[PDB]
Amino acid sequence: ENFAAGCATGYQRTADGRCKPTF
Repeated sequence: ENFAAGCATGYQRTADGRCKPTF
């Protein structure tokens, strides 16, 4: 992990840092 954060306000970084909508 480089940047320990996430993606869009409706998204998140997965185990691979992929921006997936959370639900």
